[PDB]
Amino acid sequence: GLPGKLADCRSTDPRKSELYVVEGDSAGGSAKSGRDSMFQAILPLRGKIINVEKARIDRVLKNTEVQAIITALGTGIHDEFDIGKLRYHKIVLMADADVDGQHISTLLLTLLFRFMRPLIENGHVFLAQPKGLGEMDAKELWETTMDPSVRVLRQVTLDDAAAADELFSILMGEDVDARRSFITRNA
Amino acid sequence: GLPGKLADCRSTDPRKSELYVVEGDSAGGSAKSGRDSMFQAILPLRGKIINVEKARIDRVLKNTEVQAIITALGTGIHDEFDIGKLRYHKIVLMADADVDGQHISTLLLTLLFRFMRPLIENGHVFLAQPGLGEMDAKELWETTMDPSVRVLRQVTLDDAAAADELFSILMGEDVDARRSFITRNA
Amino acid sequence: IEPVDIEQEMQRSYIDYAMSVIVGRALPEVRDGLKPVHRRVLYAMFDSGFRPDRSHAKSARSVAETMGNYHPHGDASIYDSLVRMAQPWSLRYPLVDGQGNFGSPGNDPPAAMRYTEARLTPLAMEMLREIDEETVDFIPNYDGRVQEPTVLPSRFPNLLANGSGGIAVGMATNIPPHNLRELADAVFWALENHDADEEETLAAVMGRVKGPDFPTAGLIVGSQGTADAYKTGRGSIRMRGVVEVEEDSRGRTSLVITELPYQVNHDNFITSIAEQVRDGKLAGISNIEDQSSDRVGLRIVIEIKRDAVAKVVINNLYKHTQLQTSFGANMLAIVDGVPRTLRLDQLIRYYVDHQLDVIVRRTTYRLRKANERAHILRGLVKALDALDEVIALIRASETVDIARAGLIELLDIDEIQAQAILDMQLRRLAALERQRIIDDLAKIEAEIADLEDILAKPERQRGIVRDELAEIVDRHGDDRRTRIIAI
Amino acid sequence: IEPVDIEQEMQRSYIDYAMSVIVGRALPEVRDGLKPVHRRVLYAMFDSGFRPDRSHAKSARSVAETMGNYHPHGDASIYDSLVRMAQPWSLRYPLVDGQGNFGSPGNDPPAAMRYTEARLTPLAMEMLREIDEETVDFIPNYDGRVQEPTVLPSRFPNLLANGSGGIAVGMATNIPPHNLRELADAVFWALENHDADEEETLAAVMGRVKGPDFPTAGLIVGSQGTADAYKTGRGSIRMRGVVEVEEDSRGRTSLVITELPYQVNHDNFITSIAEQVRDGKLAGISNIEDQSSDRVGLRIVIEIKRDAVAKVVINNLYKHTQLQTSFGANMLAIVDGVPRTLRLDQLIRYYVDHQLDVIVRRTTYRLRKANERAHILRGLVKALDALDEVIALIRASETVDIARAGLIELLDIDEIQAQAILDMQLRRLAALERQRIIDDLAKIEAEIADLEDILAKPERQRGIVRDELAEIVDRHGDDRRTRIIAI
DNA sequence: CCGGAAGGGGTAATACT
DNA sequence: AGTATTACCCCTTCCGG
Ligand SMILES: COc1ccc2nccc(-n3cc(CCNCc4ccc5c(c4)NC(=O)CS5)nn3)c2n1
Repeated sequence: GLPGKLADCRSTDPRKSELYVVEGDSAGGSAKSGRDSMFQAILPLRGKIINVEKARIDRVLKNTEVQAIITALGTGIHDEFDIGKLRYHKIVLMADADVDGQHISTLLLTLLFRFMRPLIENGHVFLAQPKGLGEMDAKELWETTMDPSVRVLRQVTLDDAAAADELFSILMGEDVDARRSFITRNA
Repeated sequence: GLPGKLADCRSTDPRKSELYVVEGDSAGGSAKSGRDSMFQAILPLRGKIINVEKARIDRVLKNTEVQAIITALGTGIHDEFDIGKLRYHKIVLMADADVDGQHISTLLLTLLFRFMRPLIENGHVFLAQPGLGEMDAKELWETTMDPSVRVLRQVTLDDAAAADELFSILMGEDVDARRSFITRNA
Repeated sequence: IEPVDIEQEMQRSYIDYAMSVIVGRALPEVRDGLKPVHRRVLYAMFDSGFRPDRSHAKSARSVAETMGNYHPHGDASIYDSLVRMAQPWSLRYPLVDGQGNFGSPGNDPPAAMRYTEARLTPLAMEMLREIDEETVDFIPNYDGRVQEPTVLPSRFPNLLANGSGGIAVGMATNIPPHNLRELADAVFWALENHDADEEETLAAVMGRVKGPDFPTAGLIVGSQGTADAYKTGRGSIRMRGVVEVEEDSRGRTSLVITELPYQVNHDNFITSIAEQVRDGKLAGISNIEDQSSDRVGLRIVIEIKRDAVAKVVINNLYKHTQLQTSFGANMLAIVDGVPRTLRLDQLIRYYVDHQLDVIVRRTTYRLRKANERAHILRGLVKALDALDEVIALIRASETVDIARAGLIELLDIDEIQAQAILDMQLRRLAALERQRIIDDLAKIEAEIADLEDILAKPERQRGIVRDELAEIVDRHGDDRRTRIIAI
Repeated sequence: IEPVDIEQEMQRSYIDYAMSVIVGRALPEVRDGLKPVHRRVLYAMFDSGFRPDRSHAKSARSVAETMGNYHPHGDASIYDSLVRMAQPWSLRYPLVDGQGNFGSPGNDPPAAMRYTEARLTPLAMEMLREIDEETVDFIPNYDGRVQEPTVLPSRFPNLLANGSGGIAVGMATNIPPHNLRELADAVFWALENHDADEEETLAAVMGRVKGPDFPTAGLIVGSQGTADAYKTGRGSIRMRGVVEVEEDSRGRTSLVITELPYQVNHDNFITSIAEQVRDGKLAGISNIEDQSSDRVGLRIVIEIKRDAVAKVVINNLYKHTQLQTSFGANMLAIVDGVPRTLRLDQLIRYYVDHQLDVIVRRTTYRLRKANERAHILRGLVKALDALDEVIALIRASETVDIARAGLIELLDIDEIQAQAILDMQLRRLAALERQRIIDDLAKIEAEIADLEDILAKPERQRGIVRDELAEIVDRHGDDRRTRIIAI
């Protein structure tokens, strides 16, 4: 029971595996062409993913992309989360350099925080720094981000959980005013 | 009990109804905007319809577009065909003037001939003279969708047997026969 | 490896996306009234010559230019924006002249990019009037290969004539369309009364414009919503369709809806009334039909039951259905790059200021060009009065550079006009050509004097703005559609 | 209303569609070696300026020019053809230089039109060399607005160098790629032995080319299929991938397939092997892995159980999997708009006549241009010796037309040369520029003599064709990839 | 499964009434 | 829920061998 579009690695143990999450088949092809297939897995998405913070649990558990993400990860959600099942000990979100890539990264981070908080607090989530990733061919894409020896990744970390969920709520919740004030003062 | 893509008319009696079959939803919208909605129905398609003469019956009836054509026509296929239903007493196959339009028209004609022979025999099939998405409502209505000014080609049978031979050589699986035919008739 | 805090990256990325979506995605520009996608599409179509003089061009080509040079986004967004700009029911004054299947007011989608062909309209030519004369600022695009304008010259008030509704992050804007003649009257008042304070100009422009004018026509009932919108920016214009009763031979009466309020989705209204009849909320209605066509326009027939009155069915339609709804107008727009809620007087003043700046920049560019032309013509005529000596020197000179030095020494000439003298054609030596040269120098000097006078006096440029906008309105003016009535 | 016979309409419509698909959809042209879509894409990239001198351009833009101007078909088809032209594993000599994700030999799809940007290649410039010099014919496009070439100049044998397999109605063609050096040798023999008969030409060209050369390399076992293809056009070239045996530290062995036959889909061969192992047809293989990467190329490693022989497993793979396949060569191509099967000598001869007529047309056009330039320069020189008379006459002329008539009278000049001396710059008055005028007149006369000489002697034309082909092949030559071996 | 062709649907964020 | 900008994608046919 694995997602159909996932391209897995040849590594057996999870300790030396990587799951690169991309937001399209056009970027996924470039990523998988120029990857270390023995260690690195490519999971393509459909672009904008559902908002976990602005929807009910049934719908966010009905949407296809989040199902694919949790099946590729293999773990549980909320209380039934189990770290020992984790298929990849490194989930790298590799989005495009435009603002829409940042929006998709925010949506995915919100989903992970509200559903796989452990994954985040154990320091198992990374962000990659590559107008899109479908314009990059195999060689330089491998050279910058897919080469483990030279690549640089930003590891998501938690300083205070309380401020974390407070910011997540006022930024992804339904309270528009809150975020109006926030963006007005902090832009 | 009717296809979702079908844009039906408001008339009830089939005697004054007619179904315009188009090969695209862009052409479908262009035709529906410029039609007489009280009498004219629009049925869009998805491009090239399956080849009836080059496939098995189960695979043919599995295809969605031919099923939509059959249900919109309302009638059965083969022996159970009954002209009583004929939701529309005028089935106008309406395709573009390019070569792909002629191919789609031939495919639909062979499908109707194999599955709805009394439909073609009764003179209930017509051919239009218009890509179609480049026409808005105005000229579409003025040229071929206005009943009082439009002209249409009504399909008719003179000799059934020769028609069967021609259909078999053109749409069958005998490649060299159609090779000889196209070389002779070019 | 370097860690990043979850909250810091979260806020950052979301604030960057939000600021981008606010400034350059959906909110309109107060000076031009256009979103960046519309601006880029219009400029590409103009630069590509798709203009009313020329024939139409395939929309796929223009979308590809917008994508390759200007707009680094999906083709579907650019195409749907173009189709919306080419929609009579969505725009009071359409900016694009389209051909093909550009949609329907109901649920029909526009044809594909390969089926529809779009050119510009005369309104779009006033949109892009004298853009190449350094009127507006230009910036490099994303890859820096080509230049695109930050704003269009906008010789007519697009933001208020066509309105702009857009959803952004944290805020949404909804400006209703207006009539061009009322806008012209308001801007004329603002130009003549350029020293008026905010309250006086607000009262004057509220007197000048009656209210929003929608392409769908219909009716507006009441005035409190319109007044609140024009005085604060946040209002609720309660709009309603048009109904009429028709008598049949058997005595049956039917309501004939011929107009619907703004942004009401056709063929969804019909399903809604059918559903309300089925489940039962709109008792009194027996049959519903759409006689709407291409030749007769929107015409919905509702045949009601015998035990029913027209007034009660009409009131039930108003209260329960979309035959009557509200336009929640919010006048949010981008000024100096930031979002602000603006009343009508602020919009008129900002448009007038933009027009004055554009006229001043155009006059400065024309003056510079005339100065260069006059300088070249002066050097050329100074060479002309010594034609025999100049010809002798050009003959005796070994090469071109020695001739340049000789001419410079002979006629106190600077290298630019000497270079022009070398390029001077032989056919220019005919007496008529020399006389034309003298008279052209005189005319260019007169134009320089006139341009200097215009630059000196602001009343002159205000007069030019008034005259050009009056010319635009008279040639592209139309009568008001929606009739404002009382409660 | 008019009654239409079913059989007549069916036959007419299907004949029209079939003829269109044969002549102008899938069957390559013998002279150009390209299908109409490829020709149109190439000319669109050339006319729009997407050439190796400058940087790349978005593929969406090029598809848009092709669709709007030349190719009235879906953008998906045009983009797929462009990507195939930019694919190394699909074309022996790629014609388009692409950037982005143009796919993989396996099941990976190419990136979208808005992500890949493509320009031409130097070989594509040899394809479109001197097209503007009336070398090739031109026709109006589908809507009759612009002109497009029927055939590209094709300065090298693209049809045989890259091959063109395509499915049409009633017929399907398949031509394998070759090596540029071997084709050069064959065409050189054809040019030198221009009077040879069909049999001797066929024997010589068969001697010149060992066999088809595929971009995927590999092996060709036997020679009967290749020989029968070259003498009849219908053959069967059995390709076989490269298989090697390696040992492991534990004593295990694993077969490494580093090369596969032509048109064999990767990532489907591997799943085919896996399914055959699962059901059980190739007993002996224990595990399958794809060590393939961007840095090592294709590498399929299948490790074998202890109680098996590498040779028997290799033969099992050859017999049951896609490791060994056959090319059903069918040398079918379009000659003067007719589908015909051709042996190799016919292809060489057709390319030779194409090159000859292209050279003749180019030289005729150059001769006409040089004669016009010589006429202008002769007029300018003959007006130049009467310089003071001409200047004095132009001065006394009230109008330019009077000066023109006076020059006609004074020098016995025609209209066009009189215009030429009228528009003559003052820089030409200098002594050095007059000397340069006379010098270039002499050089242009010498060029006219040389071009008339080229028109006179067909041996000269054959020589020019040979030298251009040799220069092209030296510029863009490569070693042979596939090794032809015995059974 | 191969090379050109026909045709097209469907999720998601974003506020506000 | 629908309004307008955006992210993003798959899946049937025909046509020979
Ligand atoms: C129907 O279900 C699905 C499922 C998945 C899908 N995945 C991708 C695309 C899908 N569809 C796209 C289209 C419309 C075709 N586009 C017309 C066009 C014309 C010119 C150009 C152009 C595009 N693009 C440029 O960049 C410049 S030129 N219909 N479906 C699709 N559809």
